[PDB]
Amino acid sequence: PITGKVTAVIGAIVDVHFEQSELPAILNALEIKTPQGKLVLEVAQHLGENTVRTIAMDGTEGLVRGEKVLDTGGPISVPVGRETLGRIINVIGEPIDERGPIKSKLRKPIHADPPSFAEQSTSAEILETGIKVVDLLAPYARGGKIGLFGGAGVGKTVFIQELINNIAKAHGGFSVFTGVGERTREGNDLYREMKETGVINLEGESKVALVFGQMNEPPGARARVALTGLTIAEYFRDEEGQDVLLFIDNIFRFTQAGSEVSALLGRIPSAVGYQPTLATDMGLLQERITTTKKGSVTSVQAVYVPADDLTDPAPATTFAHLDATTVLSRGISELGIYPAVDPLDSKSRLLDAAVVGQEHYDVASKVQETLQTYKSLQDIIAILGMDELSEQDKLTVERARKIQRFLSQPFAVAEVFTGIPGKLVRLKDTVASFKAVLEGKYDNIPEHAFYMVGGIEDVVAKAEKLAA
Amino acid sequence: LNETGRVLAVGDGIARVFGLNNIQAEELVEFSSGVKGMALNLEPGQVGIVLFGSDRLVKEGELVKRTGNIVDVPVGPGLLGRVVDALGNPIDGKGPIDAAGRSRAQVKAPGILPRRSVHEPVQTGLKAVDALVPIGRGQRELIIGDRQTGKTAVALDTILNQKRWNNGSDESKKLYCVYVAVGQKRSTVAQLVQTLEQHDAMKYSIIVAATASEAAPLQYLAPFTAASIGEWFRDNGKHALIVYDDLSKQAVAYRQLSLLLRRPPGREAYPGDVFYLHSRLLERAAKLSEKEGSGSLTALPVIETQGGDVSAYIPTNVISITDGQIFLEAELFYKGIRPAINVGLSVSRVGSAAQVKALKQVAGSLKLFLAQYREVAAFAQFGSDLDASTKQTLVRGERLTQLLKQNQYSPLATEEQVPLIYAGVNGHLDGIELSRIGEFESSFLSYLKSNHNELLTEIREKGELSKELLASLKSATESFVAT
Amino acid sequence: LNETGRVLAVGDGIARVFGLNNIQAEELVEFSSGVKGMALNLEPGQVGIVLFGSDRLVKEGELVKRTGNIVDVPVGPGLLGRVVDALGNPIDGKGPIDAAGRSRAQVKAPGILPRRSVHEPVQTGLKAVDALVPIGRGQRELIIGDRQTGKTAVALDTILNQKRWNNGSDESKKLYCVYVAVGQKRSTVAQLVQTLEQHDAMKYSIIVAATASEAAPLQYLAPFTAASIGEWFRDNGKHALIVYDDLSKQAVAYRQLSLLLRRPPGREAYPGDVFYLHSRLLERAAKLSEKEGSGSLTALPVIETQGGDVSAYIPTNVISITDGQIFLEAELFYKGIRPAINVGLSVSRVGSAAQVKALKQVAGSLKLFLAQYREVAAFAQLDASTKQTLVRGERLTQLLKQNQYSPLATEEQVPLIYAGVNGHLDGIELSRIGEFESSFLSYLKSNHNELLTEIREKGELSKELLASLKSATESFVAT
Amino acid sequence: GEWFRDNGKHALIVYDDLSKQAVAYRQLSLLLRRPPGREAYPGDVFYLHSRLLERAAKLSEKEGSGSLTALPVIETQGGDVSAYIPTNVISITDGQIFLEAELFYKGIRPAINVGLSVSRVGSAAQVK
Amino acid sequence: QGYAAEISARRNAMDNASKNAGDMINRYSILYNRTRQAVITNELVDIITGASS
Ligand SMILES: Nc1ncnc2c1ncn2[C@@H]1O[C@H](COP(=O)(O)OP(=O)(O)OP(=O)(O)O)[C@@H](O)[C@H]1O
Ligand SMILES: Nc1ncnc2c1ncn2[C@@H]1O[C@H](COP(=O)(O)OP(=O)(O)OP(=O)(O)O)[C@@H](O)[C@H]1O
Ligand SMILES: [Mg+2]
Ligand SMILES: [Mg+2]
Repeated sequence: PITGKVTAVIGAIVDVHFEQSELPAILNALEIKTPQGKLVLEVAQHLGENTVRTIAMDGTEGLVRGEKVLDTGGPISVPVGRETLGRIINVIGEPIDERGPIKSKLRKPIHADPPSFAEQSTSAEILETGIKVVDLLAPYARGGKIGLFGGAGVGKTVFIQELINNIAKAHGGFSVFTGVGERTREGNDLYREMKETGVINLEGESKVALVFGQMNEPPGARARVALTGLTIAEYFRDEEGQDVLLFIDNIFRFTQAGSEVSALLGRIPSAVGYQPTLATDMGLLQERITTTKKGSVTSVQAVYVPADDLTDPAPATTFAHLDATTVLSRGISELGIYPAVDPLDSKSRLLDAAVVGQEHYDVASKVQETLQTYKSLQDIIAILGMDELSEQDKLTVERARKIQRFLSQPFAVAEVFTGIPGKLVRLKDTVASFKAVLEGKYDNIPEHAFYMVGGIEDVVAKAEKLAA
Repeated sequence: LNETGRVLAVGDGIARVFGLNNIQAEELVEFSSGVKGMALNLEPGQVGIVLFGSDRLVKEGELVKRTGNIVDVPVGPGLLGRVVDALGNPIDGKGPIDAAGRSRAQVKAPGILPRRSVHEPVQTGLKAVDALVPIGRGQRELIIGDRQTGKTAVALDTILNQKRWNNGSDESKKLYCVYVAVGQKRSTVAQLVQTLEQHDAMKYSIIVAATASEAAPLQYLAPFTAASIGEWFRDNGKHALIVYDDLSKQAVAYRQLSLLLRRPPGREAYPGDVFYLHSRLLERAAKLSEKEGSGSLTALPVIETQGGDVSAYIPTNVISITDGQIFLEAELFYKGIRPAINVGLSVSRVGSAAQVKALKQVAGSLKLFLAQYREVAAFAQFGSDLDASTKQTLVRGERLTQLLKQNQYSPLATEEQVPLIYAGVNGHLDGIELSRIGEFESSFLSYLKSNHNELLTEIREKGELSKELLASLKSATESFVAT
Repeated sequence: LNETGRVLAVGDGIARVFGLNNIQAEELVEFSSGVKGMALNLEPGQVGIVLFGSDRLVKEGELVKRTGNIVDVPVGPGLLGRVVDALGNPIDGKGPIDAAGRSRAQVKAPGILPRRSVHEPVQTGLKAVDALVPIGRGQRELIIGDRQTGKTAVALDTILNQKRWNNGSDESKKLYCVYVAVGQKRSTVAQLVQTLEQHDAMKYSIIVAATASEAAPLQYLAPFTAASIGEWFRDNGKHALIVYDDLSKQAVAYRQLSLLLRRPPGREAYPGDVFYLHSRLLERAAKLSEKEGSGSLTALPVIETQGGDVSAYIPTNVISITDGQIFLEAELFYKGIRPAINVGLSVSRVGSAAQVKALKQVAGSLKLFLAQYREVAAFAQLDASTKQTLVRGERLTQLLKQNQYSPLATEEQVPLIYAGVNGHLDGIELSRIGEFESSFLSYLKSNHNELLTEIREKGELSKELLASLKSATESFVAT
Repeated sequence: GEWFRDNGKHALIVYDDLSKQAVAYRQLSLLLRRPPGREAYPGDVFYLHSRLLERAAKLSEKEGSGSLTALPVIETQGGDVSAYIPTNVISITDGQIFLEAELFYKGIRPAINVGLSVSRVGSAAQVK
Repeated sequence: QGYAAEISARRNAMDNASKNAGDMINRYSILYNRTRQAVITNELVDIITGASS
């Protein structure tokens, strides 16, 4: 077989010299024997003089120049099919649940072409999440692409777990969860919750496949695990013909990972230090996620926002790839208004009068008009206070404050640390409640009665409890 | 190795080729694996090829052959109703393209002499645009604004509006639309094509798509080949409207290519000649003289600002190149003003010459009232007392602002715009409750179309309000306001 | 030249060496002058050594020799009561280190399956933290704030409190403390060691010091070697707590290394992988399953913000990595509200699983009360109920004040939080609340010691215990 | 000027203006491919203006008796006093005569902003 | 009595307005310093990348 010698090691990058002039094609997997077992490297460039530059999928520590490298003859390839359901898979496709080999009859490369233009299929069906702000102001689309945006410590993870809990059971198809550079603790928490609620069943049929490249991993692994998740999801979409949920947390960690290796690969840094290839790398990854005429993929993605800067090239470029967006904000979180969704920046394709009907569209647009007026009056309220506002501006500010607090909602997942019982609200109930609030029917209710409740019925009940 | 070379190195979409002594700059080459490339860099011992595909196919030692061809694209009326990639290959899944010819991508713009002054309107059907920032045929009107503000909505309404004339017989009015999708995801283009086909606007449109996954050179090269496609109509006495959605993503693609070729970076790491890029692209939009068949090509560049920062490199470049701007803002969007055009920042430098005479006549004072309103609103917000005239200014300006609201995919003919702007500007709306303006419009048109159809017919066919038409319009407005 | 090399060049803390053919990546090498280094770059025909020391000690042409070891440090229980540098050399002057073994500085954090849910308390003895921001064993809780706001005070009181159990006989309750001073003044670390020795907390603590003057690589390395030291306790079924003071200064030292290696500066001129620096460090804090021996390693990273900006790059990174945050506010600290916890921004996602059941009972629905009090203050900036809320919130906040080096056991916290939430403090003037606690506890120790012992032993308030606490509280409050 | 200073005479020197000298020095340094600093100025521009301005001196009787008095001119874009080169020179010199555009266009000329203008030698030099 | 109360209330209202505006000035001065440092850093990064091409 084709064999080579390691000539250079820097960080995650390794250069291999092949005296056999038939070099491995780019993206080929190469294997080094180590006390850990095999270390897998991915060919990234051809440098000339029979030298290829490659990215290590695990720690390069312990490598020695002159160490032998074997060419596998193909890209990194992962198990596919129903044998992956109910199991946790590593970036290079090995199981890490300690339950032995994955016995899939097929194994597929993680690098593949996106579906052609002719294969695209488009639809406008609402995915009811049970979350007031999302269902009202930014409805999710079945078979569409969904993105949570948010800085550190605003609740991306709790929101993702709430979406999983609400949607996985109702979906009924298959599911894939890909942890890309996120907390290992929460990987374990998700695993045990899924195993207790029966969606994972070690003694029987399971409906979710797990892939994890969590944040402890070297950048080489984090830059590729998302493609393994995509490969399993695509096998469900195209070959099984099923309907697939594909959760990714956190897709920004993919882009960031490339940046970490970008300098070592010899590229000139782009703005704020990102790799030149950011836009095309992220396109090549993300536009594989599309639904097609063969099947539907409903993908929910968490996107990190460095330093809360939504203008950062990675979130900014990610915005172009989504049908629905939910921008979590620290400014909202500091008010204690969980789930901290920004009701003005959050935006969705499906908030269209032809999709949601005229009543829902009117309620949402009036809500956003009220909130925008209240935000426009912030400086005046801060400096002069409420008294000097026009009287209808006073009324609008009161209703805007009540709408703000009414958009908060306690998730069952957060009950562990909020102590507020989980609550779920249907779409029609949400629309009716906010129409009632806009129409002034509940102007006499104190605003704290709106905080952390679900539905206007709970608002009136909490008004009773506050009156007692 | 005069007409052939061999790859020295390859990666990240760039190949370095030894030999190819006789290759021309920007010439196409074919690798033995079948992938194609474009020779951007000629150097004393190397050629820098940018690949139109996955570099998995190319490898060191790969043989490379000259094509002897600069980039060219098929052109002609056979592309109407088709979706094509950056090189003119059909991607809609239908049959081949019946090209009338082929045209290079990089082409010299028409000089000083061939052109003629812009004097024909591009009727967008948007009240705000047609009333306050007119677009003329041969103009280059920038559409600029933050993400998800309505840029594509404005361009798409402009495309949809042309169905009034594209079904007619007069070839001098018909405007053929080219839409260039750069960096967009293929599903967005699919939704766009279903929107066009649902409204039956596709039969006179062309889509050039260089989506997110397509190699950086194609995203770079799509606007130029789309311009070459549009230029056939210009050069054969017809009229074309080309929408570049979005040029910022093309600039990003060129930054990728230039950085990977190791060309010296500039501000924000953009290459030193990106202004040359957008300028040599946009100067091709022109209005030609009778000696050249009087054709035209109109450009609507789309630019996505980040956080409203217009001081950025590319925004400033394109703002300084184009003939004006349509500024979209999120604040206006959430206040309920759709298409959310900031009429204070928006400017058309071709100006009233591009405006239908009737709408010029009635819209004259609209700009003044809106400027005064924007100046005065600070008094109301600041809690200060209001003089009588300032209160009148507010009552007028709020209703004019309400009157420019418009639903998506619902463009208005100028016979329908003129009565509304007339009624608003003359103060006949001042008594109506601010909530009911939308009810007024829908009713008032329904009234005029039923009981005053002669006015609409004459406004359309003449395009100008004679004194008799204006007096009759006054009488009709007073009649209906006395509902 | 296989096992030795010669320095080609020296500069900016980097030594380019010729030879060392058989060197392993990140191997520890020794220079002729005794200074050591890490072989970070393996390149064709040369190696780049990062120097764990001043480059004055290295000259061109000097011999460099392999060690055969990836950078590693001694570990074991013999380090208890010792101060060591970033590489485990003793600096307290008390003699050699009785290592139970050696462990690499950087190690893969335990994966998803080895771990367990966090379900035991790290008793800080601070009323505000134990009540509102529970910290669990295996949690990794950020302490973040502006300079001189009590960050080290919070960590140090948490360390001191463990004396209640580390003197006992049950290792299921003991918690051994590791503390890294990174970029801190050496005099500050000396005085901190003195403070621990005064309170007898030294005999179970370990201090790993990379003070301000020491070469940047040592400041970069110290957190990893201290994590390795704590991982010995983690892996052997013991419980450890590791404090990083600060991680920000580690990030600054890593930025120094990365820019002197001439790697591209990113946001705020930090290198692109500054995230990975803290992520691979903090993921090592874990709670292990019964199959893995049930040990744990709790982490308390300390972050210094400028002007209170939690939105900065490094603060947001660490907030992304940790399980929560304790935000220490300068504005509260100036007004004498110490430990100065900002209860609005402070959160512990582990939450109830880490809390003692009795505190979960009495402190139930208290987290909401204080943020509601802050909102009431904003609204005033009155309704009768809002006046009552203001009166009770002020006095609850007075209960949350606490003097330094004075941690309270939960048996002492529970009566006070009970009296607060149940409104008994509402009749006592604010100035006397500090006396109330001291008297109130003194009464329960004097006349109701059985109640306190029951609270300690059972960990929960039954109906009988809750009613007895009510009766004693009312009896004292009336008295 | 230092010839008059050294030989027992008094000299006044007006640098009109130091901003453009700094610009020219930046041009030289960048075209010599020396490492840039803040705002692309060289790494030692402060050592340009200090090297220049500390030659203005008042000599003791043992060194003859001579003075060189420097009035550097600085042009602040948009009136920004916090710019780099102005920040350097303001610290370099013994005071400021600050001219405000608003006063100049009000017709108050020479338009000296008395609030910002200060002489740190001050009253010691003033005529009694 | 109404006139006296009005003038006293306006005194106190303008006092509160000035104090609130001062607090906002402190906040925006902090934000300005942060933006100043960020702008300098970004421009310098652009220059350094240009030099090290
Ligand atoms: N006139 C309008 N009335 C109502 N909604 C509108 C109008 N114009 C646009 N929208 C809505 O605004 C949202 C964004 O529209 P659009 O896609 O045209 O924006 P864009 O600025 O081109 O966005 P992007 O940068 O994401 O491509 C969509 O929900 C669209 O339905
Ligand atoms: N609860 C408290 N009561 C009284 N004084 C306190 C309290 N907590 C801290 N202090 C005092 O506040 C000052 C700062 O404390 P400390 O050194 O812990 O802060 P820090 O945030 O770690 O500071 P730095 O950024 O300088 O390291 C010291 O005088 C300490 O004694
Ligand atoms: Mg768009
Ligand atoms: Mg401290």
